[PDB]
Amino acid sequence: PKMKTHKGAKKRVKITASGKVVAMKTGKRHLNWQKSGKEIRQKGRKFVLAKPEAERIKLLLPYE
Amino acid sequence: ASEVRIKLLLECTECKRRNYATEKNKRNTPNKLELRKYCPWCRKHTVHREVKI
RNA sequence: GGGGGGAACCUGGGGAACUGAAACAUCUCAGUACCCAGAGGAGAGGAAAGAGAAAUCGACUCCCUGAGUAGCGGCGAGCGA
RNA sequence: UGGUUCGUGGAGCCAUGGGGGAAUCUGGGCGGACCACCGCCUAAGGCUAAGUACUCCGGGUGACCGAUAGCGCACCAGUAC
RNA sequence: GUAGGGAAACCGAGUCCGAACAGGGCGCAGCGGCCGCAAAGUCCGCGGCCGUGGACCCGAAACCGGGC
RNA sequence: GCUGGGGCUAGGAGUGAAAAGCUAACCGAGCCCGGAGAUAGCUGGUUCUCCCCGAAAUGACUUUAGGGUCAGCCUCAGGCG
RNA sequence: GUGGAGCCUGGGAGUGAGGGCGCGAGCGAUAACGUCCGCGUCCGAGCGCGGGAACAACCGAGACCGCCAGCUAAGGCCCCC
RNA sequence: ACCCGGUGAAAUUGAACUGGCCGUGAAGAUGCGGCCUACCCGUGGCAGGACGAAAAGACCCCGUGGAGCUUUACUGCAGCC
RNA sequence: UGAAAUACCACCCUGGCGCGGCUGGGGGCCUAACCCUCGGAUGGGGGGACAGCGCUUGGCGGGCAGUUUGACUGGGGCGGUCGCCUCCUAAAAGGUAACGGAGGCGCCCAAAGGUCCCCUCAGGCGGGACGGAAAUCCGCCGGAGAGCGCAAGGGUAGAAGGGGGCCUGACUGCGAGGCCUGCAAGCCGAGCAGGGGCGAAAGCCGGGCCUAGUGAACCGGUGGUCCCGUGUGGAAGGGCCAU
Ligand SMILES: [Mg+2]
Ligand SMILES: [Mg+2]
Ligand SMILES: [Mg+2]
Ligand SMILES: [Mg+2]
Ligand SMILES: [Mg+2]
Ligand SMILES: [Mg+2]
Ligand SMILES: [Mg+2]
Ligand SMILES: [Mg+2]
Ligand SMILES: [Mg+2]
Ligand SMILES: [Mg+2]
Ligand SMILES: [Mg+2]
Ligand SMILES: [Mg+2]
Ligand SMILES: [Mg+2]
Ligand SMILES: [Mg+2]
Ligand SMILES: [Mg+2]
Ligand SMILES: [Mg+2]
Ligand SMILES: [Mg+2]
Ligand SMILES: [Mg+2]
Ligand SMILES: [Mg+2]
Ligand SMILES: [Mg+2]
Ligand SMILES: [Mg+2]
Ligand SMILES: [Mg+2]
Ligand SMILES: [Mg+2]
Ligand SMILES: [Mg+2]
Ligand SMILES: [Mg+2]
Ligand SMILES: [Mg+2]
Ligand SMILES: [Mg+2]
Ligand SMILES: [Mg+2]
Ligand SMILES: [Mg+2]
Ligand SMILES: [Mg+2]
Ligand SMILES: [Mg+2]
Ligand SMILES: [Mg+2]
Ligand SMILES: [Mg+2]
Ligand SMILES: [Mg+2]
Ligand SMILES: [Mg+2]
Ligand SMILES: [Mg+2]
Ligand SMILES: [Mg+2]
Ligand SMILES: [Mg+2]
Ligand SMILES: [Mg+2]
Ligand SMILES: [Mg+2]
Ligand SMILES: [Mg+2]
Ligand SMILES: [Mg+2]
Ligand SMILES: [Mg+2]
Ligand SMILES: [Mg+2]
Ligand SMILES: [Mg+2]
Ligand SMILES: [Mg+2]
Ligand SMILES: [Mg+2]
Ligand SMILES: [Mg+2]
Ligand SMILES: [Mg+2]
Ligand SMILES: [Mg+2]
Ligand SMILES: [Mg+2]
Ligand SMILES: [Mg+2]
Ligand SMILES: [Mg+2]
Ligand SMILES: [Mg+2]
Ligand SMILES: [Mg+2]
Ligand SMILES: [Mg+2]
Ligand SMILES: [Mg+2]
Ligand SMILES: [Mg+2]
Ligand SMILES: [Mg+2]
Ligand SMILES: [Mg+2]
Ligand SMILES: [Mg+2]
Ligand SMILES: [Mg+2]
Ligand SMILES: [Mg+2]
Ligand SMILES: [Mg+2]
Ligand SMILES: [Mg+2]
Ligand SMILES: [Mg+2]
Ligand SMILES: [Mg+2]
Ligand SMILES: [Mg+2]
Ligand SMILES: [Mg+2]
Ligand SMILES: [Mg+2]
Ligand SMILES: [Mg+2]
Ligand SMILES: [Mg+2]
Ligand SMILES: [Mg+2]
Ligand SMILES: [Mg+2]
Ligand SMILES: [Mg+2]
Ligand SMILES: [Mg+2]
Ligand SMILES: [Mg+2]
Ligand SMILES: [Mg+2]
Ligand SMILES: [Mg+2]
Ligand SMILES: [Mg+2]
Ligand SMILES: [Mg+2]
Ligand SMILES: [Mg+2]
Ligand SMILES: [Mg+2]
Ligand SMILES: [Mg+2]
Ligand SMILES: [Mg+2]
Ligand SMILES: [Mg+2]
Ligand SMILES: [Mg+2]
Ligand SMILES: [Mg+2]
Ligand SMILES: [Mg+2]
Ligand SMILES: [Mg+2]
Ligand SMILES: [Mg+2]
Ligand SMILES: [Mg+2]
Ligand SMILES: [Mg+2]
Ligand SMILES: [Mg+2]
Ligand SMILES: [Mg+2]
Ligand SMILES: [Mg+2]
Ligand SMILES: [Mg+2]
Ligand SMILES: [Mg+2]
Ligand SMILES: [Mg+2]
Ligand SMILES: [Mg+2]
Ligand SMILES: [Mg+2]
Ligand SMILES: [Mg+2]
Ligand SMILES: [Mg+2]
Ligand SMILES: [Mg+2]
Ligand SMILES: [Mg+2]
Ligand SMILES: [Mg+2]
Ligand SMILES: [Mg+2]
Ligand SMILES: [Mg+2]
Ligand SMILES: [Mg+2]
Ligand SMILES: [Mg+2]
Ligand SMILES: [Mg+2]
Ligand SMILES: [Mg+2]
Ligand SMILES: [Mg+2]
Ligand SMILES: [Mg+2]
Ligand SMILES: [Mg+2]
Ligand SMILES: [Mg+2]
Ligand SMILES: [Mg+2]
Ligand SMILES: [Mg+2]
Ligand SMILES: [Mg+2]
Ligand SMILES: [Mg+2]
Ligand SMILES: [Mg+2]
Ligand SMILES: [Mg+2]
Ligand SMILES: [Mg+2]
Ligand SMILES: [Mg+2]
Ligand SMILES: [Mg+2]
Ligand SMILES: [Mg+2]
Ligand SMILES: [Mg+2]
Ligand SMILES: [Mg+2]
Ligand SMILES: [Mg+2]
Ligand SMILES: [Mg+2]
Ligand SMILES: [Mg+2]
Ligand SMILES: [Mg+2]
Ligand SMILES: [Mg+2]
Ligand SMILES: [Mg+2]
Ligand SMILES: [Mg+2]
Ligand SMILES: [Mg+2]
Ligand SMILES: [Mg+2]
Ligand SMILES: [Mg+2]
Ligand SMILES: [Mg+2]
Ligand SMILES: [Mg+2]
Ligand SMILES: [Mg+2]
Ligand SMILES: [Mg+2]
Ligand SMILES: [Mg+2]
Ligand SMILES: [Mg+2]
Ligand SMILES: [Mg+2]
Ligand SMILES: [Mg+2]
Ligand SMILES: [Mg+2]
Ligand SMILES: [Mg+2]
Ligand SMILES: [Mg+2]
Ligand SMILES: [Mg+2]
Ligand SMILES: [Mg+2]
Ligand SMILES: [Mg+2]
Ligand SMILES: [Mg+2]
Ligand SMILES: [Mg+2]
Ligand SMILES: [Mg+2]
Ligand SMILES: [Mg+2]
Ligand SMILES: [Mg+2]
Ligand SMILES: [Mg+2]
Ligand SMILES: [Mg+2]
Ligand SMILES: [Mg+2]
Ligand SMILES: [Mg+2]
Ligand SMILES: [Mg+2]
Ligand SMILES: [Mg+2]
Ligand SMILES: [Mg+2]
Ligand SMILES: [Mg+2]
Ligand SMILES: [Mg+2]
Ligand SMILES: [Mg+2]
Ligand SMILES: [Mg+2]
Ligand SMILES: [Mg+2]
Ligand SMILES: [Mg+2]
Ligand SMILES: [Mg+2]
Ligand SMILES: [Mg+2]
Ligand SMILES: [Mg+2]
Ligand SMILES: [Mg+2]
Ligand SMILES: [Mg+2]
Ligand SMILES: [Mg+2]
Ligand SMILES: [Mg+2]
Ligand SMILES: [Mg+2]
Ligand SMILES: [Mg+2]
Ligand SMILES: [Mg+2]
Ligand SMILES: [Mg+2]
Ligand SMILES: [Mg+2]
Ligand SMILES: [Mg+2]
Ligand SMILES: [Mg+2]
Ligand SMILES: [Mg+2]
Ligand SMILES: [Mg+2]
Ligand SMILES: [Mg+2]
Ligand SMILES: [Mg+2]
Ligand SMILES: [Mg+2]
Ligand SMILES: [Mg+2]
Ligand SMILES: [Mg+2]
Ligand SMILES: [Mg+2]
Ligand SMILES: [Mg+2]
Ligand SMILES: [Mg+2]
Ligand SMILES: [Mg+2]
Ligand SMILES: [Mg+2]
Ligand SMILES: [Mg+2]
Ligand SMILES: [Mg+2]
Ligand SMILES: [Mg+2]
Ligand SMILES: [Mg+2]
Ligand SMILES: [Mg+2]
Ligand SMILES: [Mg+2]
Ligand SMILES: [Mg+2]
Ligand SMILES: [Mg+2]
Ligand SMILES: [Mg+2]
Ligand SMILES: [Mg+2]
Ligand SMILES: [Mg+2]
Ligand SMILES: [Mg+2]
Ligand SMILES: [Mg+2]
Ligand SMILES: [Mg+2]
Ligand SMILES: [Mg+2]
Ligand SMILES: [Mg+2]
Ligand SMILES: [Mg+2]
Ligand SMILES: [Mg+2]
Ligand SMILES: [Mg+2]
Ligand SMILES: [Mg+2]
Ligand SMILES: [Mg+2]
Ligand SMILES: [Mg+2]
Ligand SMILES: [Mg+2]
Ligand SMILES: [Mg+2]
Ligand SMILES: [Mg+2]
Ligand SMILES: [Mg+2]
Ligand SMILES: [Mg+2]
Ligand SMILES: [Mg+2]
Ligand SMILES: [Mg+2]
Ligand SMILES: [Mg+2]
Ligand SMILES: [Mg+2]
Ligand SMILES: [Zn+2]
Repeated sequence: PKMKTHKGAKKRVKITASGKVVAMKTGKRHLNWQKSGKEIRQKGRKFVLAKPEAERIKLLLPYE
Repeated sequence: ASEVRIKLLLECTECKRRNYATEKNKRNTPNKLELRKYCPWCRKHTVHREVKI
């Protein structure tokens, strides 16, 4: 039977034009009152997942 | 943070938006904080007041 | 006129668990296995109190596709129009 | 409560076990809570070929088996035991 | 497959954050003599590995259904 | 009290002067067939030949510790040089 | 310094029970064929070969095949030899 | 039991051309070293050894294995209010 | 005449009364639903709108069901431990184990933060009413042995220590380049722009001398935004930024 798209991955991650995998920095969901502004700000960007981890996530997204 | 050392937000007094989170001791510092801060909405420093987190 | 039989198939009335979730309860397995009733050479469905955005289509059934999309989901495992 | 992708979700729709309970086209249901507008459709009676499923049965055909294989059984086998 | 960026509206070789014409993230740009050659890509075959299936074979103790 | 014949009560059920006894020669939940090829991070087994290379038994994390993910270490193909 | 060196992209792993020895420590008793780390080695996978009486890891030395040829290594040269 | 006539099993079994000591070896050697001893083959007997046979240790631990039982573990259900 | 003023007719209040409708709660009685029972049954007797039974509410509930009941460990249990910081072990880069040797953290500070300016310690001897080993004062010596909120370590008076003035940079938008590193995290950060603080200026300031003072994701709350809104306009609900 065909592979199914993993919905937690589709909801967290995007495959870029060249196939890198991109996700939001973790760590400002909460407990933020004492975090610096440099911290909150920097966690507000996307980062590019480490190759071996991205490579795995990419396989769960067979039809993007 | 503790029961006595609380977290609180600082609200811009001109446009009413909370722009900063910080902390204080409410035994040592019972009056509501008033601090001049840069409001990114207003694009200028503005007296901000402690408002409940 | 009925009754009883018929390998699979079919509808309806009931309906598990192992298992998976690398534990488990929701979830899954699965409306499956199985019991029961009923039909018949098929059965079911069928002639819009429909679809759903087109100023549209035009009963139902069956195949391809739409699409593992939309969504659903201890937003987990998975499920899936 | 079930059905739907929908696990209570903003949860409509279809169905209905309990309670309440109308109207007959100026009636009613629907387009995903609700309201308006704009549209779609006519519930609470019934039937309806074909295209579809199956293989006990008959036949055709195998880059299928060839007696430890192939059906459990090539043979008097659902037998002896 | 031929466009990406953005939660989205949306814009588009850009776009997102941003007040920014700042900075940054993610993106955009063949060979020979018009000819041929190669190629994005995509289709089919073959092979390796992966996912779903009992998924390399054999083995529980057990659980559940219906019967005896 | 013992005993013949004829009967009734069974599977989370019977029956028990109670031993978790007995319910067709193994009962802390009977047997048969089915779900079913349950599951088994465990044990075992894994079949012709030559040729080249050739490990690991560590780190991090892990209801993890005799299992995994990543990394380290082996090998192949392409590129660099 | 041209090596089964190195770097880059990718495909496939296996491993994630180690062990002895030397040196440096901790633990232990300045015990263990003890235990736990570090550097190194070997066995693992070199239970193939010589020496060590025998003997994975001590000494010698990395077995492509053949020879009734030569030189050596550790160790040996009285007889077993 | 033994001898002669008749009939004639069994578990077990890698193969066997299957001695003692002192050593060595995965730490209890017929199978390795050195020694000692020993002609070939049986019959009746004994049980020290072949870590003899049987039974994939029942103790112990391990498995995010099972099952019976308990309760002011969790969560539900019958039942009762 | 007071706020409003008088006879008389209304519409409506404050509170109360009696009639009535419509009802909720209790008490009594009835009979015919419903239940029981009676040789006799379209009836009699008894219970009686209770009980039973349907739907729904909340509760009690090992009677039963499904399960859960951690790991490390010189076997397991028992005890102890589990994250983070500091020192040692650690073999002079980094790293490095043991149920090895010792201690700390889970806070705090509106100043204990920024900046400008000023100041310098502990301790010893001598001197000085109450006054002491040690209160405050004077002299000399005294480089740091004191201080630095808390453990330890590193650092440090050419201040990070102590005092004062003005202040809120305990910034918003970013961020070259690195440390560390399996991942994810963690860490440092020049510079540019906006709007500020201190300073004459040079300049400093994106919390604290430093290293602990912490928690991914899921689900949800609140403020903002005004991005999506199931034919359409809204709305429901979501996204996004902040927490
Ligand atoms: Mg976050
Ligand atoms: Mg979170
Ligand atoms: Mg948030
Ligand atoms: Mg939130
Ligand atoms: Mg801080
Ligand atoms: Mg932090
Ligand atoms: Mg900050
Ligand atoms: Mg802040
Ligand atoms: Mg597609
Ligand atoms: Mg694409
Ligand atoms: Mg019939
Ligand atoms: Mg019939
Ligand atoms: Mg059915
Ligand atoms: Mg029926
Ligand atoms: Mg049913
Ligand atoms: Mg059925
Ligand atoms: Mg059942
Ligand atoms: Mg289950
Ligand atoms: Mg299964
Ligand atoms: Mg699975
Ligand atoms: Mg499971
Ligand atoms: Mg499992
Ligand atoms: Mg279990
Ligand atoms: Mg389950
Ligand atoms: Mg399954
Ligand atoms: Mg189901
Ligand atoms: Mg079937
Ligand atoms: Mg029939
Ligand atoms: Mg037909
Ligand atoms: Mg028909
Ligand atoms: Mg019909
Ligand atoms: Mg009609
Ligand atoms: Mg498509
Ligand atoms: Mg999810
Ligand atoms: Mg389903
Ligand atoms: Mg309903
Ligand atoms: Mg449902
Ligand atoms: Mg929802
Ligand atoms: Mg719904
Ligand atoms: Mg109804
Ligand atoms: Mg009408
Ligand atoms: Mg109407
Ligand atoms: Mg309707
Ligand atoms: Mg309706
Ligand atoms: Mg409607
Ligand atoms: Mg409609
Ligand atoms: Mg319609
Ligand atoms: Mg019909
Ligand atoms: Mg026809
Ligand atoms: Mg038909
Ligand atoms: Mg046919
Ligand atoms: Mg045939
Ligand atoms: Mg033939
Ligand atoms: Mg034969
Ligand atoms: Mg046969
Ligand atoms: Mg033959
Ligand atoms: Mg036959
Ligand atoms: Mg036969
Ligand atoms: Mg026969
Ligand atoms: Mg750009
Ligand atoms: Mg760029
Ligand atoms: Mg091609
Ligand atoms: Mg693969
Ligand atoms: Mg299968
Ligand atoms: Mg298979
Ligand atoms: Mg496979
Ligand atoms: Mg099996
Ligand atoms: Mg059993
Ligand atoms: Mg069970
Ligand atoms: Mg059971
Ligand atoms: Mg049964
Ligand atoms: Mg039964
Ligand atoms: Mg009798
Ligand atoms: Mg009898
Ligand atoms: Mg009897
Ligand atoms: Mg009985
Ligand atoms: Mg019985
Ligand atoms: Mg029975
Ligand atoms: Mg049973
Ligand atoms: Mg029980
Ligand atoms: Mg049972
Ligand atoms: Mg019983
Ligand atoms: Mg008895
Ligand atoms: Mg007992
Ligand atoms: Mg039997
Ligand atoms: Mg018996
Ligand atoms: Mg049982
Ligand atoms: Mg029995
Ligand atoms: Mg059966
Ligand atoms: Mg199954
Ligand atoms: Mg199977
Ligand atoms: Mg299991
Ligand atoms: Mg095989
Ligand atoms: Mg080699
Ligand atoms: Mg290990
Ligand atoms: Mg390791
Ligand atoms: Mg860690
Ligand atoms: Mg980890
Ligand atoms: Mg394991
Ligand atoms: Mg790997
Ligand atoms: Mg290498
Ligand atoms: Mg190459
Ligand atoms: Mg080369
Ligand atoms: Mg090599
Ligand atoms: Mg190599
Ligand atoms: Mg590789
Ligand atoms: Mg391969
Ligand atoms: Mg592996
Ligand atoms: Mg392994
Ligand atoms: Mg391991
Ligand atoms: Mg080991
Ligand atoms: Mg080791
Ligand atoms: Mg090693
Ligand atoms: Mg070890
Ligand atoms: Mg060593
Ligand atoms: Mg030496
Ligand atoms: Mg040593
Ligand atoms: Mg040491
Ligand atoms: Mg001694
Ligand atoms: Mg040795
Ligand atoms: Mg050792
Ligand atoms: Mg030693
Ligand atoms: Mg030692
Ligand atoms: Mg070693
Ligand atoms: Mg090995
Ligand atoms: Mg060697
Ligand atoms: Mg080697
Ligand atoms: Mg050797
Ligand atoms: Mg040898
Ligand atoms: Mg060898
Ligand atoms: Mg040797
Ligand atoms: Mg030798
Ligand atoms: Mg020798
Ligand atoms: Mg020759
Ligand atoms: Mg010579
Ligand atoms: Mg020599
Ligand atoms: Mg000699
Ligand atoms: Mg001799
Ligand atoms: Mg004789
Ligand atoms: Mg005889
Ligand atoms: Mg022999
Ligand atoms: Mg002999
Ligand atoms: Mg020895
Ligand atoms: Mg011996
Ligand atoms: Mg011998
Ligand atoms: Mg020999
Ligand atoms: Mg010997
Ligand atoms: Mg000998
Ligand atoms: Mg002798
Ligand atoms: Mg004898
Ligand atoms: Mg004996
Ligand atoms: Mg004996
Ligand atoms: Mg022996
Ligand atoms: Mg013996
Ligand atoms: Mg034995
Ligand atoms: Mg044996
Ligand atoms: Mg077994
Ligand atoms: Mg065993
Ligand atoms: Mg055992
Ligand atoms: Mg036991
Ligand atoms: Mg044990
Ligand atoms: Mg156990
Ligand atoms: Mg567990
Ligand atoms: Mg485990
Ligand atoms: Mg278990
Ligand atoms: Mg159990
Ligand atoms: Mg009772
Ligand atoms: Mg009365
Ligand atoms: Mg009466
Ligand atoms: Mg009456
Ligand atoms: Mg009465
Ligand atoms: Mg009542
Ligand atoms: Mg009734
Ligand atoms: Mg109610
Ligand atoms: Mg209830
Ligand atoms: Mg229980
Ligand atoms: Mg309970
Ligand atoms: Mg289960
Ligand atoms: Mg538990
Ligand atoms: Mg648990
Ligand atoms: Mg238990
Ligand atoms: Mg647990
Ligand atoms: Mg354990
Ligand atoms: Mg112990
Ligand atoms: Mg262990
Ligand atoms: Mg140990
Ligand atoms: Mg021990
Ligand atoms: Mg041990
Ligand atoms: Mg304990
Ligand atoms: Mg410990
Ligand atoms: Mg922690
Ligand atoms: Mg060190
Ligand atoms: Mg050191
Ligand atoms: Mg070091
Ligand atoms: Mg060193
Ligand atoms: Mg490093
Ligand atoms: Mg001050
Ligand atoms: Mg300070
Ligand atoms: Mg100051
Ligand atoms: Mg002094
Ligand atoms: Mg004095
Ligand atoms: Mg005095
Ligand atoms: Mg004094
Ligand atoms: Mg000091
Ligand atoms: Mg302290
Ligand atoms: Mg001022
Ligand atoms: Mg960077
Ligand atoms: Mg990193
Ligand atoms: Mg300035
Ligand atoms: Mg500025
Ligand atoms: Mg100025
Ligand atoms: Mg700066
Ligand atoms: Mg401080
Ligand atoms: Mg601090
Ligand atoms: Mg979750
Ligand atoms: Mg979770
Ligand atoms: Mg949320
Ligand atoms: Mg709308
Ligand atoms: Mg809008
Ligand atoms: Mg709508
Ligand atoms: Mg309007
Ligand atoms: Mg609009
Ligand atoms: Mg409004
Ligand atoms: Mg809203
Ligand atoms: Mg909103
Ligand atoms: Mg956010
Ligand atoms: Mg922001
Ligand atoms: Zn403002």
